[PDB]
Amino acid sequence: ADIQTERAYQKQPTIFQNKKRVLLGETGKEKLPRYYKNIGLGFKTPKEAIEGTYIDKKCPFTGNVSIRGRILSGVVTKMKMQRTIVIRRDYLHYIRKYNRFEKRHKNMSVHLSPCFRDVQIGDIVTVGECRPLSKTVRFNVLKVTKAAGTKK
Amino acid sequence: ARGPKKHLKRVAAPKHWMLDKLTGVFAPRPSTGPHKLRECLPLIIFLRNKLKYALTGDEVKKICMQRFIKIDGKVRADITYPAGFMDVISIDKTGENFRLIYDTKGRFAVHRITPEEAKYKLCKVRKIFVGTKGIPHLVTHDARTIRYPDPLIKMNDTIQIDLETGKITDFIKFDTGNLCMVTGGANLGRIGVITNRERHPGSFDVVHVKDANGNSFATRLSNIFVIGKGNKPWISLPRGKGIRLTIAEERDKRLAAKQSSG
Amino acid sequence: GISRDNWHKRRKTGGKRKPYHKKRKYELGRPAANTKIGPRRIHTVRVRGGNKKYRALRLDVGNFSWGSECCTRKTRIIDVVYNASNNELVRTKTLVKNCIVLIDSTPYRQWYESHYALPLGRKKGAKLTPEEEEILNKKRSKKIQKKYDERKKNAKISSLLEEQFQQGKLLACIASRPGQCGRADGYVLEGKELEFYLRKIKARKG
RNA sequence: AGAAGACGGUCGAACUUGACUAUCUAGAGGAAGUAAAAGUCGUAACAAGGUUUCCGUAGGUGAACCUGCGGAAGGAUCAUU
RNA sequence: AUAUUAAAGUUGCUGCAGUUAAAAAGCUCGUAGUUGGAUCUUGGGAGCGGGCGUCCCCGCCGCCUCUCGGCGGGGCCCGAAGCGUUUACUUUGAAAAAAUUAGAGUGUUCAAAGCAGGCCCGAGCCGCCUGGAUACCGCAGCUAGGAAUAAUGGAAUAGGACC
RNA sequence: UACCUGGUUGAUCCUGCCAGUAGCAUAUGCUUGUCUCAAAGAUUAAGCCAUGCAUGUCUAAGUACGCACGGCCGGUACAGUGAAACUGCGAAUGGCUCAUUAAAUCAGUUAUGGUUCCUUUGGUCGCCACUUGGAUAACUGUGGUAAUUCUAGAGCUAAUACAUGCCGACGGGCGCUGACCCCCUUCGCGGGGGGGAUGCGUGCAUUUAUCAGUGGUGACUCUAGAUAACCUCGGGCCGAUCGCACGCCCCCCGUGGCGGCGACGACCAUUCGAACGUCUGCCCUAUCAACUUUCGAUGGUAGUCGCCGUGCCUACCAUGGUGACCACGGGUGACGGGGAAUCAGGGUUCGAUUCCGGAGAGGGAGCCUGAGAAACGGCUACCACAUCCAAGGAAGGCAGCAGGCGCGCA
RNA sequence: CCUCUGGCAUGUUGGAACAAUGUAGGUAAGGGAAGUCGGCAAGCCGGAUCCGUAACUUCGGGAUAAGGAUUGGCUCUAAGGGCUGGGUCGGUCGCGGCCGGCGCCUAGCAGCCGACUUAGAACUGGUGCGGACCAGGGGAAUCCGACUGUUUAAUUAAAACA
Ligand SMILES: [Mg+2]
Ligand SMILES: [Mg+2]
Ligand SMILES: [Mg+2]
Ligand SMILES: [Mg+2]
Ligand SMILES: [Mg+2]
Ligand SMILES: [Mg+2]
Ligand SMILES: [Mg+2]
Ligand SMILES: [Mg+2]
Ligand SMILES: [Mg+2]
Ligand SMILES: [Mg+2]
Ligand SMILES: [Mg+2]
Ligand SMILES: [Mg+2]
Ligand SMILES: [Mg+2]
Ligand SMILES: [Mg+2]
Ligand SMILES: [Mg+2]
Ligand SMILES: [Mg+2]
Ligand SMILES: [Mg+2]
Ligand SMILES: [Mg+2]
Ligand SMILES: [Mg+2]
Ligand SMILES: [Mg+2]
Ligand SMILES: [Mg+2]
Ligand SMILES: [Mg+2]
Ligand SMILES: [Mg+2]
Ligand SMILES: [Mg+2]
Ligand SMILES: [Mg+2]
Ligand SMILES: [Mg+2]
Ligand SMILES: [Mg+2]
Ligand SMILES: [Mg+2]
Ligand SMILES: [Mg+2]
Ligand SMILES: [Mg+2]
Ligand SMILES: [Mg+2]
Repeated sequence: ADIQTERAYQKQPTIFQNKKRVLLGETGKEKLPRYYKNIGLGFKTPKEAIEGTYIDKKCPFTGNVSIRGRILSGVVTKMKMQRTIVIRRDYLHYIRKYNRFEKRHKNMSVHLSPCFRDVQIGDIVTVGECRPLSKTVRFNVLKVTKAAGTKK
Repeated sequence: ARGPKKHLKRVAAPKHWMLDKLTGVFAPRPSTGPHKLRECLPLIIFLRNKLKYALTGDEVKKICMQRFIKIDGKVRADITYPAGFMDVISIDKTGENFRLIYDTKGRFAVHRITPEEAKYKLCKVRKIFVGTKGIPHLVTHDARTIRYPDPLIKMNDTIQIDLETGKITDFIKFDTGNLCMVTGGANLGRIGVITNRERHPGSFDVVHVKDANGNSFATRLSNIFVIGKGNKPWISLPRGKGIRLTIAEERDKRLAAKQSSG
Repeated sequence: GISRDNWHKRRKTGGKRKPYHKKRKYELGRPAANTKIGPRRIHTVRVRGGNKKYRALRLDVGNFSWGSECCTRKTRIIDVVYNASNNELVRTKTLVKNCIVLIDSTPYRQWYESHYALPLGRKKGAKLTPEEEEILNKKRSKKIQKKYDERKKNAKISSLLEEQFQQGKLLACIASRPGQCGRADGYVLEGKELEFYLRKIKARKG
C-alpha cells in the first residue's frame, strides 16, 4: 500500500531490507535504511529524497542515474506525463543577412523525480543531461526555482 | 565503412609530418601502437623524410630490417611503428640516438642526444589503478602498465622510467612551479613553468603556463606534461628551448643571421 | 532481421521517419529463449565481438541465496508461481528475471539444523528422534554448547518462512537473466516482499 | 557424435486483389485568349466625342453598348452675392 | 546557344516603392507576432605620469566570509563558499582536420606552380646552414575580464541580519 | 574601378522594362606554330553489358616421404630447394557511383559513470608429459555427368587443423568443521584461558546474494577486499601450450639444470576504431492546418531481446506527445560538408566530381563465416533481364580498369 | 427449427407398381447469358464482430455504399456488483444494554452472497465452424413521378389520383 502501487514489488536496490533479530520492536525508528546519493556539481540533495520514502530508479538522487555532460534550464510547461514534465527552452537564433535574430523554442520531455513537490508550471527548472531513459527523455530535473512571478 | 580502415590519404595525413602534395596519394598510416595515429612520427617518415637516411619506401624497409633501429630500447621491424613524444629511437651503427621532442612550431625536432640520457625516458601518468589482490598500477602516456608505483604518484605526475629494466626511477609531481611542456593544440611544444591551474568540475581543467621570456598562455590539462622542477628540467631541450618567437621576431632573427654571420 | 533500432519508428512529433538505409547486423535482435522448467538444455550463441551467450531453453536447479541467514545452497526450481510482467508466463512456467518460483527447502533445512542446532519444519517424532539427536549428542560439551547457546534469540526465524519450510517450498525471486547467462540464481522472499507477493498470490487465487 | 525431414514461431521477398495519391496523355462538342490580314456591321471611347465620363450592382440588347438605383471627379463648375 | 553572377537601390538587411506612373485592407475590435517613456553610485578623495596651483591621462576606495582551509591559545591570508539574482551584450582565452583562400620566405630561367632550397667548399667539410611560417575558420558549445545598453528578479494579508 | 549606354516622345522630365556590357561553366562553329600544367560518360538511362584483367599470401621459426630437383652422409627421423595440399591470415581496406535520404545524412559540440573492439604496444601468464587419440588433404588408383573453379568410392599419410590430458606442491599454508586434550577458578552448574587429530573448502574469470567501508571522481550500485555458494555443464576460461637457431655447466658421467627468438592463448590497460546518445544549425511549398495513438503514438512498472543505454519488443497501467516560434503532408534539374563562381560593403548562385562523412552494388528480402559485413569481384530465395543444355540440368551481375551498345547537345 | 402441457389421425378412400407426359423439389463436367422481346426462372449475396467506405447532396443523407478479414470445439486469464461487519479500553447495569474515554479502516480492509456479458491467450480438428434454421447480390448511367400515401373487389399499381 501507498508506495507499492505496482504489480511487482518496488524497492530501492542496494539495500537489504531484512537483517534483524534484536529487542526494541520490529525494525528501527527510520525502519527501512534509505539509499541515496549526492549528484554533485554543487546540486544539493533534497530533504524530500533522503527523508522521503518513495522510490524511483530514474531519480538522480535515489536511484541508478548518473548526471553527465550538458546542464541546462527550461521552464515547466506541461506536467501530465507520470514522473515527467515537458519544458520549454527558448532562444534567439541569428540570421546573418538580416542582422537580427528570431525566437525559437525546443521543448524537451524531462524526467521529474517525485522528490520535487510544489513544482507549479511556469517554473524555471535546471536539468542535467543523463543516459537515455525513455524514447524521448534524457534530462532529469536537478534543481527547481518557481519564484519568477507568483509567490514562494 | 564496413569494418576498420587500412589506409591513409596524403593530405588527410597529419600536418606536422611535412608530407608534400605530389609524391603519392597516400601517407603511411602509423601502425596501431602506444601513441595515437594523429600524434606520431611513423618510423619511415622519421628516416627517409627527416634524416634523408633512406631514399624510398624500400630503402627504409632495408634499414629497418637489418635490426638497426631500436625504438625505446627493443628493436622494431615495422616501418610504420608510431614513435612519438619522449621516446628515443637508438640507431646504433652510427651511435646517433634521438628523442622526438616537439618544436615550437610543433613538428618533433630531430633532436640528437647522448648515449647516457638515451637510457631513461619520461612519461605522463594517465591513470592509477589498483588491480587484483590490491596491487596498484600506473599507466603511462605511451601504454606502459607499470605495477607497484611509489604511493604518491597520481594522475598527471611525470615519471623517469628506466627503459631496459623498465620500472620507475623517481618522478615529478604536477604542481605550480614545475616545467611544463604542452603536447597539443595551439601551444604545442611551448615550455614554461606552470603558475596556475583551474579545476572546472565536469568540464576540463584549464592550466596557465608562463614562458621564461615573460610570455604567458593557457591550455587544457591533457596536452600538458611536466619535465622537471622549476626552470631546470630533467631532460635535454632542442635549441629554441620551446620559447615561441613572434613571426616578426623570427623574421628579425633570420635577417640578423643572414649577411652578418658567415 | 528482427531489429532493435529507433530508425523504424515515428518521431516525438508523431510524423513518419524514412528508411535511409537497410538493416544492419548489430541493429539486430534474436528470438527469445523463454526458458522453461525441465532437465537442463542450454544453447550457446555467438554474439558481437566474438564471445558467447549461454541461452537456457530448459532449466531445473538454481543457486538461491537465503539472505537473512546467509546460506546460498543450490536447489531445485520446483515451479513458477507468479510473474508481474505477464500472467501467461506463469502458466507456461517460463523462467525470467524477477520470476517468483518455488524451491525445495531441504538444503536450507539441512543448513539450519546444522547451524543453530534446532529443528526446522515441525513433526511428531520421526526426524527428531534418530537424526537431530545424532546431530546434537554432545560428547565434547563446554565449547560447542557455549557456541550454540550463543546462537541465541537469533535463531528466531520469520513466521512466514517457518510455515513454508514445514510445507517445504520457498518463494524465491530470480535475479539472473536465464536466456542470457544460462543460470537461474536468485534469492528467497523474506518478510516485507514475501508478505506482498503472498497477498498478490492470494488475490490471484480468489 | 549426428545428415535428410517435419510441428510451431520469426523476418519476409514476391504475386494477386483492391485503395488513395502524383505526373503524363486521346477525346465529339463547347467556350476563351492571342496573333496574322488589303474582309463585314456599326461607331462605344479621347474635344460637351455630339446622351460627362467612371465605379458598384441589377436587367436588357447583333455588336460595340443601353437603361435603372447609390456613388466619382479622374468634370465641362475650386467662384454666384 | 543555354545555365548562372555582376550590372539590379528591377527583391531593397545595408537599400526601393505604394497622390497621379503597378501599389494602403470599406471600417473598427483583436490573440499569437513585433515594438515598448522616465527612474536607483555619483561627482569627488588620494597618489605614479604628461603638458603654490589649473587641464589631460594611469593602479585604487568583486562586497562579504573568518560558519569553512592553513600558502592549550593564536595571527597570516589562500583553497572552498553567499558565484558572478539570471541572461543577452562585449573583450580575452581554450578548442578547432588537411587541402582550398589570404599570406610570410624561396630567381620553378619567368610565371601559373612547387616546397624547397642555400652555402662552404680545390671536396679533405669527408660536410654544414636553414625551411616546411602566421591570418581567417559563421552560429552553437566551452574559459576568464567588463557591467553602459536591454531584459529579469527580491521586503507589502511581512521579511534582513544579531554570543 | 562602389562605372553605365540604346529603345515609349513633335520635343521634355520621369516609372518602367526590354536590348546592350563584364565574368563564370556545358555544348557547338570556325581556327590553331611552340612549351609547362590539366578536367574529362555527373547531368540523359543507379540503362544494358562481348573479351580480358582488377586479391592474394612463406619465414631461420605450422605440417613435405611429389619423386619434380638435387645433395653429400648416411643409414640416428630428420639434412638443402620445393610444386602440391591441409593450416593460419587477408579478402570489411582500397576503387567506383550519388539512386536514396530534408533534423535524416551532415558540421561544430559533448557523453558513453550506457557498449564492443582482429591487431599494435605494455602488464598479467604456479601415469601421456622422455609428449597421448583418430581424422583427412595432397600423392595413389576405379570412376560418374552433355556441361561448370561439379565431384564419389577406394587406397594411404602429417599437423600449432580436430580431439584427449598429466607431473608441478610444500599430510604443508589459510577459512570453516572441530575425535579431543591441557591450565586456572568454583561447593558445583558455570566463568576464563589455551592447544588440538579427523573432515569439507583449499580461485584468476562466471552468475547470484550478504558484509565492511586500498586507491579513486563531481560522480557509483567504481576499483580493491571479506563471507556464502554457483559453474555461462563436453558446446564458461586461462588453468597445465607447438616450432626454430646457436650449442653450454654440474662438490658429477648419464643425469639434472641454461640463455636467444618465433608462435599461442583467458584477463586488464593501449591503439585503430566502430556504434549509439547531448546541444545548435537545412532548400522550396498553406492550392499542405492540424498531426500522432490499442499494428507504439508520449510517459510509467516488470520483463524480453541486444554488445549495451532507451516502446527495441511484450504484458499491464497512465493519456500523453508535436503545432502559426509553421508541426504534419507534399516537392526538389536535393547526398551532407570542406569548398567553387561572381562580387565595393551587404549579398546571389553552385557544390555528381580527387579530402571527410554517408548510402548502393539491377531490384527488393534473408543469412553464413568472421574482431569487423546484414559483404555483393560471399551465399540463399523471389522479381526483372538475360547465357549453354545431349532439355535431366547448369551457370550470372563493370555505379573496379579498359572497351562495347544504347541514350543523348554532352 | 425441435420439445412438454393439451390436441389430432394427414384433411371425401385403400392396395400393387415406378412407364411417357406433367406439378413441386434437387444436382450437375467444361463454358458462363452465347439463351430470350427482355437474365424471365434460378443462382450469387445474406447473421454477427472488426476494419473500410466513393460520386453526388436539399449537408439530413447516400450507407449494410463498395471492398476486406474473422467465426467451431476445448482449457484458461482479465475486466466489469451487492450485502454485512470497528463505537475495541475503563466503569457500571442486565452474550445484551447504558455511560465515559480512546479508536475513528474517513487511501479503506475483512468475511458472506449473486446474475451475466466483453476482451485476450493456449491447445485442438482431413480449413470445419452465422455447419440445420434464419438471412440484402452489387455497381455506372438515363426517363418519369419529389417523398410517405391512394387506386381499377375479379386482366392495368403506374409515369395515373393525393
Ligand atoms: Mg548583412
Ligand atoms: Mg483597301
Ligand atoms: Mg489611372
Ligand atoms: Mg542578377
Ligand atoms: Mg549594387
Ligand atoms: Mg523600383
Ligand atoms: Mg495607379
Ligand atoms: Mg483606404
Ligand atoms: Mg526603458
Ligand atoms: Mg520617334
Ligand atoms: Mg541581360
Ligand atoms: Mg570503400
Ligand atoms: Mg574505443
Ligand atoms: Mg529529384
Ligand atoms: Mg567519398
Ligand atoms: Mg548496372
Ligand atoms: Mg554495403
Ligand atoms: Mg547484400
Ligand atoms: Mg563488378
Ligand atoms: Mg399426405
Ligand atoms: Mg387416410
Ligand atoms: Mg376435411
Ligand atoms: Mg454447369
Ligand atoms: Mg439468338
Ligand atoms: Mg443475345
Ligand atoms: Mg428474378
Ligand atoms: Mg449508390
Ligand atoms: Mg437530360
Ligand atoms: Mg410516386
Ligand atoms: Mg384489378
Ligand atoms: Mg395486378
